[PDB]
Amino acid sequence: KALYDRDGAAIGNLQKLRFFPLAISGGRGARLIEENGRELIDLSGAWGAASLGYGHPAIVAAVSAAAANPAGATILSASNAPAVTLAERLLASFPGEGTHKIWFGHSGSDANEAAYRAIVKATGRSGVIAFAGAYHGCTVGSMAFSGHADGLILLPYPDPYRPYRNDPTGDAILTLLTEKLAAVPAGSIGAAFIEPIQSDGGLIVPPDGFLRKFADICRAHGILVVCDEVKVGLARSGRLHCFEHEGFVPDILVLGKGLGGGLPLSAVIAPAEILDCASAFAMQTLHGNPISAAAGLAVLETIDRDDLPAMAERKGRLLRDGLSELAKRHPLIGDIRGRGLACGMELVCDRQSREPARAETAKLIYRAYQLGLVVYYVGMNGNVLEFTPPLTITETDIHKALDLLDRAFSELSAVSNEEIAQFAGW
Amino acid sequence: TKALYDRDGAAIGNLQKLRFFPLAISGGRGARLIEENGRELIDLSGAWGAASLGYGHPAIVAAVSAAAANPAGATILSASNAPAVTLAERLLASFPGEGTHKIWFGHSGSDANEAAYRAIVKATGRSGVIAFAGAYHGCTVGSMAFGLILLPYPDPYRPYRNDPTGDAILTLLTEKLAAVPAGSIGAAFIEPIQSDGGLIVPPDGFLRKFADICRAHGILVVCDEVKVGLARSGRLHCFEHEGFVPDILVLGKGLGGGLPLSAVIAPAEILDCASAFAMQTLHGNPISAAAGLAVLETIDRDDLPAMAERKGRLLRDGLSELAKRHPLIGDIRGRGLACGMELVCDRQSREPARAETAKLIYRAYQLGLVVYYVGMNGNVLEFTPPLTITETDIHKALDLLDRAFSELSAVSNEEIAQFAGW
Ligand SMILES: *Cc1c(COP(=O)(O)O)cnc(C)c1O
Ligand SMILES: *Cc1c(COP(=O)(O)O)cnc(C)c1O
Ligand SMILES: O=C1CCCCCN1
Ligand SMILES: O=C1CCCCCN1
Repeated sequence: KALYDRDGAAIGNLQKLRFFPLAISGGRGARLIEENGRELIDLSGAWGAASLGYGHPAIVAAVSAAAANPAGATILSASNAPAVTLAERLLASFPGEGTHKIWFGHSGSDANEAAYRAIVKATGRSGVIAFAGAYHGCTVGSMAFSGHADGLILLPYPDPYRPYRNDPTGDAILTLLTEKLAAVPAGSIGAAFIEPIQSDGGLIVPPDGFLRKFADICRAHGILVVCDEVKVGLARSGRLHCFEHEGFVPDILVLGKGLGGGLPLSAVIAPAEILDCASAFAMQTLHGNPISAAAGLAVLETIDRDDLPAMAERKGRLLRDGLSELAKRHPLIGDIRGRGLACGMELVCDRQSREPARAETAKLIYRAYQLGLVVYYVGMNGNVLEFTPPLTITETDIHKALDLLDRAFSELSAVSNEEIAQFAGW
Repeated sequence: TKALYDRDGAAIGNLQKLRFFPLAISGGRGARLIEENGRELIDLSGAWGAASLGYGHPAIVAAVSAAAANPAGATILSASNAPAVTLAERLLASFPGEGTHKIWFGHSGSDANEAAYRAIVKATGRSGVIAFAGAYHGCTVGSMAFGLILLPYPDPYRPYRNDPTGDAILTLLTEKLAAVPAGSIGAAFIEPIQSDGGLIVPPDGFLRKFADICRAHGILVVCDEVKVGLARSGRLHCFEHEGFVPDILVLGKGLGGGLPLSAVIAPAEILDCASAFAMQTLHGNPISAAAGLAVLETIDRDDLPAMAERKGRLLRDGLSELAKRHPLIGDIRGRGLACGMELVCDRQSREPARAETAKLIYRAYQLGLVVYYVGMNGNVLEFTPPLTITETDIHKALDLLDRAFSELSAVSNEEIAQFAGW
């Protein structure tokens, strides 16, 4: 009878990543509306896909006009204007050069896979560098180089809070890179996949200067540098593109989630020679469909019009300030990290040992949900709270979210172990 | 203010291009695409079958606008949402079905087929697969994976081992199964009309028989209806023409009526075997879901399978008259508004007329008609228009098609060469 019960009866568990019985019938701004009418503040923004929140007027206007008069449904066998305009608008925002082209997909998973397959096709080099704990996607293609393909080389992420080999600079990781590359035929690696802030590892910001150095090693060895900005892309970091923080430019940019503002849309920006090496090669019927592309353009126009990078920078300091405020009261909070409106809070059993508090995290978000706050956890040990709110979230929503979060830290023990065991999580 | 098609060449890479002619679209209304210059073309492609309701259908506009205005979140991964749930129930209500099956939502047929295969392997441990030569299950690593028993599709127009019944294919199947351990094959993937093969309807009874053999061996029958499902065949589900019910149904293309939306209908045990297993962030998103609902609602409301059956016969009847005037036409085939026309150099030899097929669609494009070719040989014109296409739209496209056949020589080899196509 209830919506959550019906979901359990109609929809298989295969795609479920449930942390609590959240059941939604509506949305407005940064709020989700449960079946009964209860309002929750969404600090997850659907893992960041709701870039402009819910029922944003520019999304509404864009998608309504597109549905009323659609330019076909595909970029495969026809050129259509909404996609071409979006392709140029994405091209404009990327420097460079360039000589760069767009590939459109439905998701970050299909875009990382396309990027990979295009590289191997264009160059003949199938080897891949990727980072341990990396999330590039859940398709057979994009999982092949995600964290736990042949010629896959996995490196530790430069994690300040848990430095590899207890070297805080990351120099040991670059040294490992170097040892790994010479154990392998010269010119055999075609690509290096990089998250500028590592999402699934625990929203990890790498040590300053590391990515630039890593890219320089890559460029010196013929290896194309692929920046996977699905989670942290497009203004979320407080800059239009997250690599703008790291003093390097990737050869390839992968975009997703927030790009569609609520509709399935991803994109690969890659040199022309990579995307033109084949035709009819990586394709799905509704790729570059006009409704998705229209929304994508409404996201970009709104980013520019509202200076959303500047907003995300502002609202992110406000959010991190408040979280530090909570640390001063709650011993579980070991680490606050992030850029713009991509923030992570690591919870630990002891601030010195920095041992992961998995059970408390699960109870926390469950309680948070009961109080009216949607937040999910992420990370290797399930101990990292992830904050990726709509970029249009108001300061008033953030204050309210902080009060509810404070309340959820205090009221955590209320959650029984059997309530938590109802929900498999990751 | 360059040409739209030229702007396309400069911004968008070749990787996903399946281009046969310089079609550049700025609008759509019903079964008509509107090019940049304001010429309306009758769409016989319906975007490879995705535009099931055509362009600007009121039901899609109303549902999409309302969904955009008040979205129940953006995902089904981490929240339950009402539109996704309502649509899941509706799809299960359309299948038999009750309490045995569940729904998994995707973006596309490729991911839906990939999810079905991964779920089966995970649930049953049986990784072995049966599939048909020339099959199209999608264009991702996961969906092009299909260890493998490959069979010829039973094509009445091109029999296997000199057996038009198709019974030699059932015999080969029996041999391959006997040759490999019992319980090593988990799944059989079938198109009930083979799309990439060139819209081939198999001989009567073959698939029913094929399904028996599979169940006899503990093998799940997966019916891939991404192209040909949802009212398109003259029934809601194409397997209803075939006298069997599959264990798993894959749906896509027309399902979103223009948005990306796919679905797997599978036994609960297959879909409940693991969690956080096969998932992408925008899966089950409410804007696609609402669009799926509008499609299912319109199918029932404007009796679209019956309309497809009517308009299909009228289309194929018209093409048989073209065959009386144009010797190129060798076989007209299909169910409902999913039709194929195989073009041959001799009707007895059945030798494929590839070169002439390319010119035909290029020519037809110039005339105001959107239509494409498929098949291993590049000689089968696919007809998959909006289920909404009008009786007037059909007659009008038949005249243009007639005119296209008469004017093939007007299109040169150098014009054909400018477009890479397949
Ligand atoms: C979410 C994500 C993906 C995959 O996108 P989907 O839409 O879930 O397929 C890939 N890479 C990163 C870094 C992501 O965050
Ligand atoms: C189109 C199609 C697919 C794949 O759908 P995409 O959206 O192109 O990935 C799979 N099977 C059949 C029969 C199809 O027609
Ligand atoms: O059937 C088709 C044509 C091939 C490209 C993918 C869309 N679907
Ligand atoms: O980072 C995430 C969580 C895993 C499910 C896909 C959405 N993105």
